[PDB]
Amino acid sequence: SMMKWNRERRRLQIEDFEARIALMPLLQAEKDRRVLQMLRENLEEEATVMKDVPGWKVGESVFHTTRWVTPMMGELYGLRASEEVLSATYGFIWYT
Amino acid sequence: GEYVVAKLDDLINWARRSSLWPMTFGLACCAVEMMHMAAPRYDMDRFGVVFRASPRQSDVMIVAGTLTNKMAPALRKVYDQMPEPRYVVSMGSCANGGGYYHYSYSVVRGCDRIVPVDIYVPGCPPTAEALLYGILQLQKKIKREKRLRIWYRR
Amino acid sequence: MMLYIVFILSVIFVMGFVGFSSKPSPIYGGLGLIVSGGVGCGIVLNFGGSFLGLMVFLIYLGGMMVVFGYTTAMATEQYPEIWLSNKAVLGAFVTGLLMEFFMVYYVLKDKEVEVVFEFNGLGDWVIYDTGDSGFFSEEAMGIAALYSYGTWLVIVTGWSLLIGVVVIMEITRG
Amino acid sequence: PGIVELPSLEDLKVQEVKVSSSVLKAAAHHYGAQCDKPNKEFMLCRWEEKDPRRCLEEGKLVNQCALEFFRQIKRHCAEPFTEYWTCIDYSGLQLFRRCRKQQAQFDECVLDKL
Amino acid sequence: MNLMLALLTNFTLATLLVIIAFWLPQLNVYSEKTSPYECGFDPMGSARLPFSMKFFLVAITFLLFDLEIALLLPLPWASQTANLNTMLTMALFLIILLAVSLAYEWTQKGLEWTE
Amino acid sequence: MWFEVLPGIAVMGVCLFIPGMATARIHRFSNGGKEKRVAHYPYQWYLMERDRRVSGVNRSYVSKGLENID
Amino acid sequence: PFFDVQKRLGVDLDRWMTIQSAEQPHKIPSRCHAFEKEWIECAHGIGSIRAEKECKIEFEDFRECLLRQKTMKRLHAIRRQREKLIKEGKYTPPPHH
Amino acid sequence: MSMVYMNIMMAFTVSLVGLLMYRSHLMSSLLCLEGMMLSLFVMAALTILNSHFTLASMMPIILLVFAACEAALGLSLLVMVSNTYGTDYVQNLNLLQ
Amino acid sequence: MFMINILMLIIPILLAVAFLTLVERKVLGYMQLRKGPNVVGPYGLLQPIADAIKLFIKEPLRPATSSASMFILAPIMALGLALTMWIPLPMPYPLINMNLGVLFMLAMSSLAVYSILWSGWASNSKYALIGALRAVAQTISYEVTLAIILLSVLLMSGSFTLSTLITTQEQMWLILPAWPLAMMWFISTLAETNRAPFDLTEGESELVSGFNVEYAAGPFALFFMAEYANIIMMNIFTAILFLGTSHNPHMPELYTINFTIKSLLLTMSFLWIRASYPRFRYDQLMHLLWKNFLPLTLALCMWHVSLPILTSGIPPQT
Amino acid sequence: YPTKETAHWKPPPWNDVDPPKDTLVSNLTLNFGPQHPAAHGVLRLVMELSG
Amino acid sequence: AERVAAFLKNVWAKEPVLVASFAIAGLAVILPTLSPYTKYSLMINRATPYNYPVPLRDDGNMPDVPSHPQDPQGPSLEWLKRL
Ligand SMILES: CCCCCCCCCCCCCCCCCC(=O)OC[C@H](COP(=O)([O-])OCC[N+](C)(C)C)OC(=O)CCCCCCCCCCCCCCCCC
Ligand SMILES: CCCCCCCCCCCCO[C@@H]1O[C@H](CO)[C@@H](O[C@H]2O[C@H](CO)[C@@H](O)[C@H](O)[C@H]2O)[C@H](O)[C@H]1O
Ligand SMILES: CCCCCCCCCCCCO[C@@H]1O[C@H](CO)[C@@H](O[C@H]2O[C@H](CO)[C@@H](O)[C@H](O)[C@H]2O)[C@H](O)[C@H]1O
Ligand SMILES: CCCCCCCCCCCCO[C@@H]1O[C@H](CO)[C@@H](O[C@H]2O[C@H](CO)[C@@H](O)[C@H](O)[C@H]2O)[C@H](O)[C@H]1O
Ligand code: SF4
Repeated sequence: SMMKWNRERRRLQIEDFEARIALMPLLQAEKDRRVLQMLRENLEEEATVMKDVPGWKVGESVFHTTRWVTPMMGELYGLRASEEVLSATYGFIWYT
Repeated sequence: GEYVVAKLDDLINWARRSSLWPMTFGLACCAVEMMHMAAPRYDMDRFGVVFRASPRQSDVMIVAGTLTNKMAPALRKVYDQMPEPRYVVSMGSCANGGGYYHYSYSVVRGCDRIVPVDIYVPGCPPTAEALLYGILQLQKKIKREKRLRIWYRR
Repeated sequence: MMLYIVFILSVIFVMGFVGFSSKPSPIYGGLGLIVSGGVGCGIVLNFGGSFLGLMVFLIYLGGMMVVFGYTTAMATEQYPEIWLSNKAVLGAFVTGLLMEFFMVYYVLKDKEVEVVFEFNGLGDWVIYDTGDSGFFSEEAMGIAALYSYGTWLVIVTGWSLLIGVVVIMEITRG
Repeated sequence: PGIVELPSLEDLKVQEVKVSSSVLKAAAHHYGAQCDKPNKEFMLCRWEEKDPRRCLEEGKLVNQCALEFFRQIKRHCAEPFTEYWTCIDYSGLQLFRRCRKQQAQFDECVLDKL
Repeated sequence: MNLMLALLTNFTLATLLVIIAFWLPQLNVYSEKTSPYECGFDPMGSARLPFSMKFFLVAITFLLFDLEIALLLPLPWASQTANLNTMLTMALFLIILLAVSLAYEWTQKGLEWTE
Repeated sequence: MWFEVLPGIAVMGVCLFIPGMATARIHRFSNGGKEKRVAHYPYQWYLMERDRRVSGVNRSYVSKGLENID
Repeated sequence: PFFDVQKRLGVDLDRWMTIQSAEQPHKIPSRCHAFEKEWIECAHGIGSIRAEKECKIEFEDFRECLLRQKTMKRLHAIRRQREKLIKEGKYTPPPHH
Repeated sequence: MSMVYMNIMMAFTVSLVGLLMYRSHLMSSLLCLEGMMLSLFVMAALTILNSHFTLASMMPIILLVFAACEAALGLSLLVMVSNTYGTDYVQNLNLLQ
Repeated sequence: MFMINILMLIIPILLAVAFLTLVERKVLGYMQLRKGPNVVGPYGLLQPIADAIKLFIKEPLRPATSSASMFILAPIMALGLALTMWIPLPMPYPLINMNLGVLFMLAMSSLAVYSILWSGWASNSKYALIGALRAVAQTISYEVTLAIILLSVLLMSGSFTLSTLITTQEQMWLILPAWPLAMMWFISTLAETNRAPFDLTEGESELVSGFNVEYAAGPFALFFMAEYANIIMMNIFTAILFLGTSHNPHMPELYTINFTIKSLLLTMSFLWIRASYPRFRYDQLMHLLWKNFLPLTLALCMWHVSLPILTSGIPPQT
Repeated sequence: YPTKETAHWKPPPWNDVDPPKDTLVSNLTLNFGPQHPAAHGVLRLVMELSG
Repeated sequence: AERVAAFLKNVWAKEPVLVASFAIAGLAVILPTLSPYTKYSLMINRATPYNYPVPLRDDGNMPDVPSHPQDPQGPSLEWLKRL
């Protein structure tokens, strides 16, 4: 009995996994736009906040390469509410 | 005022007399009739009376048997190590007043030379039923305590 | 305040270490190490390592249980020492806490602190990964690879544990 | 070391598919078949370019094909589809195996009409 | 948060019960009442004196066996690997070596307590 | 007789039934009448967070269907 | 290694775990995968004496990915200035920030 | 570096000084050794977890396995030291001066 | 609504524990040809309340020689950790849904051991110390066997999630494919809870009262409450592990009814076993686990690793 | 080279074996009763225990 | 074969626990070799898709690579539907 049920559970897992694969292109497209919007919003705020700082350059890279780098949490949520930062960082780990 | 403390005595008294835990402490013959009170016919446990070996977890000491001079310091010790409130039941002639060894050089003439006694159960030994009568008499003594009523009127 | 969860645990981590490094009675040294194992598990858990965290806590709980038994047999004296009972223990305990406090005070007062080396006090969340949508735990796949990828690691670890039993019996057979 | 080139907020704007995950999960299997071509091209772009900025245009065609997909369901299968994802939505794990009966109704509706 | 809330409530309730237990009852404290218990007669020596462990060798072996579980606990996840030929060999290898270590200590009287 | 032990079992039984019933009811009440969403893996959490944004009322358990597709 | 028996016999005892750009279970990539690969490919075959000098850019970027020291310094600079401007009644954050 | 590293590194240092500055009980020093492994375990785990290097997620586990062997080895020696002198005091281990 | 949920968990537990003491006294009474409490309240129903009130108005004692902080700390851990063991239990929905609920309970149960060690040690009395070191011996006996027994069962479930055990047992109880493990698990839980015939850390007839001989009044009550809360929790865990109740998502109360009956019956069996057998000698407990259960558990562990592979019955990760 | 700090040094044993300590390991002494469930209430059994 | 039987029966009378252990341990080692289902275990583990199936850039000569998920080309899970 345990054999037969676990085979069915493996069949059910694949079905569940295939649904996620079907939606991954849509979620990925949303993720790309959301990250870029957040960074562009971050970039604009940095322009005003650092205006009177002399040596500053707005939107400068720390990397010699021009290749795209995934931003870390501080880079993306650096200038935002604590509860938005908290949910983004520890939301999953803390969820029950 | 008087009404609240009156009910509060009734509650603490009811709990204390409904949950009487004697020390697992027997000395001689009379401890055999103490066993028969725990046995099925009388079933002390049905009244809420439960033996517990540790003095710290005991409310009542039943002095069940002869108290010798050699034993007397030990009996006083475990009595002192009961937390309060605590009660002593003196069971049988030996504990009550030395009994049939009253005139012995090695016997304490009554356990009330060593500890205060609440109830004296006569007999040599008292029947198991007679001891049960003494335990229920101790319960009715506890039912009459007026600790909070007296505190309120201090 | 909650964003600093990992830092607050790390502060209790060090305090536990000062607990047993000051070296009171091993009864209390074991207690200090149990606490550090606990918040040490909490720290690793908050980085996504639930399995790693819970296991270091589990292993150290069994180890200190053996230590407690050995303390009563071989490391006990009439007056076991607490942190307040000895000047050398208290002096070490006090020194470690004051050295811990000041490091905390500056890094919180400034968001950076220099203690031999530069440390950033912006909170530890800033370094976390932003994206994540895999339908599995990464720590679990990495740990589970010990049996497929880590064939060589299993052999050396299995052998060492087997030898450990043989060795301890030789050592203790006077 | 350079100024990261980020697109304008107008170049990022697009019509959003604003439905819950239980809605997406309910239609995932049919959505995978119907919108395969735009989706596969967009995913080929991301794993080749390795840059979200270089794939924006293909990422908009992913949404436009998703909206068209969900617009056809609304025109012909609104009610049967609405029972089905509601059944999915109830489950804490959004399990398929607890909604096989409603999945059928939605499955023969899209077969007969679409 | 929920977990931290749950743990705090549990140990907060326990502490409140202890506080109530210590400040509600009427206390009568004196030396004989608080003296160490030992069946009516004074203790003979300190309870802090060394207490010999007869199962000391089993206790050390527990430390080594108690780490086998950390190596074996990942097995349910390892069963999902593509490389099952290597898995099963290595899983069975570890358990057998653990069994062999147990047999060695058993046959060499390591599990017998010292008298 | 032995069935005089039953009253204490029933009271014990009823006490053990409450935690399971309360949790099931409290979950439904605070999740819009549905089971609480289970997020064991990053993917599930990602979708749950997306639902909170989609809801428009900052609640992952407020669902939006075809009526939100123009 | 001191004795490269692994290369000679062709067995692979521990090289699999040495770098984060190697094959991982289910192809899960490390965060600094691209930076490692660039540095490993820059310095391949030329030796440490040359690599220390001719691959500083690749290594320096890789070090930035690993410890993010330059980034965190930049954020602390931005955050510190906002505190100055917020506290002086000079700048006000927009609703979303 | 990140601020967590400050306290984990400090924790290692505290136990290192703990091990190097002996008192009397040899058991106390064996705890400072288990303290060093605990901090090494934690600090390795943070680095491995944060960087998403999957295959090394087994590394902290292997670290604990060989810490258990050392503790079991250390306790065995403490048994024989105690059986000889009646205590675990380290000042009794000075025959070889 | 979460704080209310926490109180809806722990307050009933303390009520169930209170009435478990009554049920134990009655069940043992009738197996001993007597009645047990039937005076204080009808059928003894008010007896647990009287005992609870009496203890908390009894004078607590701090022994002169005791270590104060550890003396008071120990009962707080005991009750605190006993209640913590319940937060991951799916009944059918857990209060806290953990990925690794099985390992969380293993860690908390290991931590709860120290509430015995430190109470016995802090008491600074010989009978307390002897009881505490029996706890050390008892943990060494069962801990290694207990974890590997769980691992064998989880190889059919595929997860460390407690809720996945409900899904694994949807068509059939796991006691069918694993009754040899259920037997050794059931014994291990008696040893784990210091229950007769393995009630050694207290061991009335040998140690007066063992590790808590110096505890009185409220501090004693916390230890007693922790013990009986652990009895119920470990039988719930046994029921979930081996007697899975089908869960209907639209009628979750039906799960809770069948699930509760199984846990009551398993808890009743603990009382039944206590009335039937003499006590082990504590070195005979060590040999039982290490020389009998451990060799068989190691073999069944290999068997249950291989069986899913050779039958192609490996469960899913989810 | 003799020095005042090494005046108390003796050559090591010929076969490397130092004499066992004359120290007597002390066994725990316990009152088993009289107030004890297994002592019948009036037996003061003084036991010397090793473990 | 007679000497072993006496030993085997002897251990069944003195150490039945250890007889059962070695027997079960022996089966755990042997049966995976002789089982006709062991092959399917790896195939089912292979067929579980944890990752996105990244598409290929069509170059013109990929006859066996499908263009659509529902095309006949590609691995089929029909063996699993009936397992
Ligand atoms: C599972 C949890 C169960 C918990 C159960 C808790 C008990 C519930 C029932 C409570 C009923 C009231 C109990 C009163 C018992 C008091 C003990 C006693 O009898 O002493 C006699 C004493 C009388 O002493 P006295 O003044 O007459 O004389 C004493 C001096 N000698 C010994 C010489 C005679 O009562 C009192 O002193 C005051 C009575 C108070 C009654 C109301 C309780 C308030 C107490 C607050 C204490 C302040 C600290 C706060 C503690 C936290 C409180 C929550
Ligand atoms: C015996 C006690 C042992 C205690 C161990 C305590 C923890 C030790 C931490 C070791 C890491 C410290 O790291 C030390 O500080 C920072 C780290 O960015 C570096 O800082 C320096 O080096 C790098 C080199 O590119 C540049 O940033 C720059 O030259 C300068 O900032 C040091 O070159 C490094 O040596
Ligand atoms: C003192 C050291 C002791 C070391 C003892 C080591 C014991 C190891 C015994 C062999 C265990 C594995 O045995 C081996 O398992 C795999 C299954 O995973 C089987 O392999 C079979 O199934 C796999 C997948 O499951 C298929 O890919 C394969 O086509 C098929 O042959 C082998 O036919 C069997 O021989
Ligand atoms: C792969 C997992 C399953 C495989 C089993 C692994 C564990 C094997 C355990 C060792 C078995 C052989 O080793 C064991 O050695 C001792 C010698 O002291 C034998 O003999 C001893 O055992 C029993 C119980 O202790 C005593 O009653 C007997 O007086 C004594 O002679 C055991 O009969 C034998 O069982
Ligand atoms: S009173 Fe009578 S029965 Fe009791 S101990 Fe004395 S002689 Fe024996």
